Amino acid sequence: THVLRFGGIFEYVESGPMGAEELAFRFAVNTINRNRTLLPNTTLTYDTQKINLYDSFEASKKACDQLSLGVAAIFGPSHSSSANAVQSICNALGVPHIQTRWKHQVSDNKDSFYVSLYPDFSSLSRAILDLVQFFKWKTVTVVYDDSTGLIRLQELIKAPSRYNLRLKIRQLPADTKDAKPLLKEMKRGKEFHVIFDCSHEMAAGILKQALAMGMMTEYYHYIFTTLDLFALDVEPYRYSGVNMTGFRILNTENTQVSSIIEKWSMERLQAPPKPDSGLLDGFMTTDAALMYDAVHVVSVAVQQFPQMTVSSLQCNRHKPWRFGTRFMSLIKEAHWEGLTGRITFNKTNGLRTDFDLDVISLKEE
Amino acid sequence: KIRQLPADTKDAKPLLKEMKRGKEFHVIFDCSHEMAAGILKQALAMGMM
Amino acid sequence: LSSLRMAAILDDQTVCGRGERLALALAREQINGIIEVPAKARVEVDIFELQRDSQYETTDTMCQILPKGVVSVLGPSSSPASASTVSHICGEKEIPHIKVGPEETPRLQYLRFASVSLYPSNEDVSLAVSRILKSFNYPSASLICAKAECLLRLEELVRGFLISKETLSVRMLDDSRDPTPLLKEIRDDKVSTIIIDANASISHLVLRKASELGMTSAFYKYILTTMDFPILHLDGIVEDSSNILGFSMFNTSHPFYPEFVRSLNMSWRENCEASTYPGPALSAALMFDAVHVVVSAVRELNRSQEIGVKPLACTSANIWPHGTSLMNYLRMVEYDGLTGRVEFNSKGQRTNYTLRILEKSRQGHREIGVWYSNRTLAMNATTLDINLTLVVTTILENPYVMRRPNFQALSGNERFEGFCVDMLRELAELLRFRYRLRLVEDGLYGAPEPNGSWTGMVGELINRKADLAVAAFT
Repeated sequence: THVLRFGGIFEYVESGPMGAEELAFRFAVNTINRNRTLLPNTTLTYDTQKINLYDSFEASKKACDQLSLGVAAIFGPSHSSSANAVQSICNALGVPHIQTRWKHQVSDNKDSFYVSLYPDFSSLSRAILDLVQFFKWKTVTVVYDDSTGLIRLQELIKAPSRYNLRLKIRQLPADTKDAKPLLKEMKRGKEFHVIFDCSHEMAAGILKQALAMGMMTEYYHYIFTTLDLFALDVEPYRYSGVNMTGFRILNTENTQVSSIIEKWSMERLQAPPKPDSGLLDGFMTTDAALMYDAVHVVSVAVQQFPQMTVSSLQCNRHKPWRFGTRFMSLIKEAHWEGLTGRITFNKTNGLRTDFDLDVISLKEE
Repeated sequence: KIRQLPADTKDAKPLLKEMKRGKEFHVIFDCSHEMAAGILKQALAMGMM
Repeated sequence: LSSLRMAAILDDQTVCGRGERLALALAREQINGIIEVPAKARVEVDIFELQRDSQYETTDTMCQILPKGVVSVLGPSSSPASASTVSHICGEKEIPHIKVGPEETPRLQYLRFASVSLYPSNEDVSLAVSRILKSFNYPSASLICAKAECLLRLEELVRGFLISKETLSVRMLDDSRDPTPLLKEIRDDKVSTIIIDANASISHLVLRKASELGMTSAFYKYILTTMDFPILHLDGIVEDSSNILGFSMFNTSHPFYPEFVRSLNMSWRENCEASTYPGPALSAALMFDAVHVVVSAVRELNRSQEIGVKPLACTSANIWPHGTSLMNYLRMVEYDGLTGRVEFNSKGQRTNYTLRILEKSRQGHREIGVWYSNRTLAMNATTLDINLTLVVTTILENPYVMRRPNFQALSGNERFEGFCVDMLRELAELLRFRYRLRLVEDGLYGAPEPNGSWTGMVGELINRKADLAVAAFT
């Protein structure tokens, strides 16, 4: 068959031999090999290299190896430093890097050959800000994880310049899990309305230790900002009467999407997690859905581009890829109905700032 | 103000909801400690701790 | 023990450069000019330029330097992404990094700490601006970050303040690099202290349009957080009282500093005649202190054992054998150079160093004291500059202040006669300060009124129009 060889650079998550991201990438390339509408005349084989965590130099060496193998895009990684390295190893050689998680963008960067797919956190923070204006708040308390900075919460921070807010910023203890003295100072300082900012494992941790601190009452109100709020387990907090709201980007109410959530978690392709942790079981998390959608929309851009072959690209030494610039215009131009919603990029800077959210909240059911 | 634990179960969530909605703060429980642990777990899940 | 090779990675331009080539050539000149006994390890420093800030090209440059038998790398000056690539490459090859640049990347501890940093920490500069604002008695300040990275560089300042429009409101310059709308929001939002974060040219544009808005007189206190402050030139904005603070890191008592600035002054004119030489770039001084720190620590290493330098390759993973030992000998060293003291704590940051604080004065700068690494700030070391004719408003009511025959100069002298006129005459004749009269704006004594402010002469005082309202106000 006609050959096309994507590539992935994934990170060593030791819950199994393959993390959720690489599981989603291999599962997704299997379903696009199988569906004979999306690319019936080609075959997506894929070269997947697995790097350690926080290794910019190992990532780049791996990516130059993939580019030597000859590749037609590069998916992942998800950490900011290694992602930045491989994004410029691509911007150089002219192959489309397709991010999946939110990297920290350097504003002076002139890289044109990248497409992010996590919804851009400026526009997502505008959504958080419209929730803050809708609940008519004054005394917000942003609580951010220090794995990233405030740079993605720049719109919440620039918010009290142009509104009437009082936004006290506090920082989670990054080295540990127990948020006990933070939550104690939060309760003592009467900081009721709290915007969290953390990955959903951290969100389950702070919710459990907010329950044991007794900060789960009628008063408190936790706007989460991870897109995995629905994959929390709200069974211990369902009755207390917290209004914890948050955003959801998966199309779980659509049938063709929920069938693939089921086909994901009906044989435990998703790795079996710790059920005593606090997040639920048998779900497709947002990162896995985003990687699924990533290789879907890149497959679409291959279908709009017939004659494109895959060229041997010698790293740290030579030309750009020939077909890559037309290919990259095609990926940025591409449009897809996927599990994340619709998918179309802001065609200037490659980010994704046009999408449908779903404001979910905790009611008694 | 007297109220009564439903003895045929430990599903005292409607009683705890009535005590919360009626703003009954100070409570003298009267039960054996198995029922006391049960009602304490229920009142944690009810958010009255 | 052949010699001491090093690596310079630069982010300057050949013409009108910040001058890192001249700095490191001057430094190699100086430490080769030290005549030790015996004819010991003659220091060379290799220049490796780096055109655009891009992690791929940095990786190419680093891959060239590692086989050249480097003992420690330093630079790049003003490219943070290139700095992070250099840092992780040399941290996996155990070549010591000496970061002369700032930290705009989110620094993670899982990225290993094989990287000392001569440039003071973002957390330290944030603590310095927070202690300056404490010693202004916490005024309702306002940041003007040039780029989003300001929030990373001032993380501790932002999260140590209740972000609102009365304690700290953060405003960010837009893609246009024009500061007038957010300066206008600052003016009519009634805020005084303006913390400007940016490089020299963008802070220059903000302060120039701040003067061309009228916000430069002694009401406004500007705190510039560029540690490349004193190379600025605010001619036309340097006023009689302008409160333009700033930080600086030069022990100008240093015995090399005048010939340092003289050599860079000469080699600026020769390289380009674009403008005057604005003073030494902090990155140039930091590169001088950097190569001195490397030479002192490696001479301490060679004084205790023998060092060995082997040409490493980017492909394979030959770790340098003396990585942790040179890291300990680096993070123990103390230097006394063109950034004050160079002593490092455990993490490889900098401590026991003194930030001079400058104020933009008549021709250049004039200190408001120092801010130390640990302890608080002595705002009175040169002197504490809290110490930084009048207008006489009157109604015209007979017989208290009666108008004279209004043909001659009825202003100052002839403006009236009567008990008020001689009253203010004798009053400031005693209190010895000249003040010119002016008839009132409304003609009523005025009332505190329901349009927000007062009416008449009351509002004429209250809106700070004139100075002393010396007339029969009840």
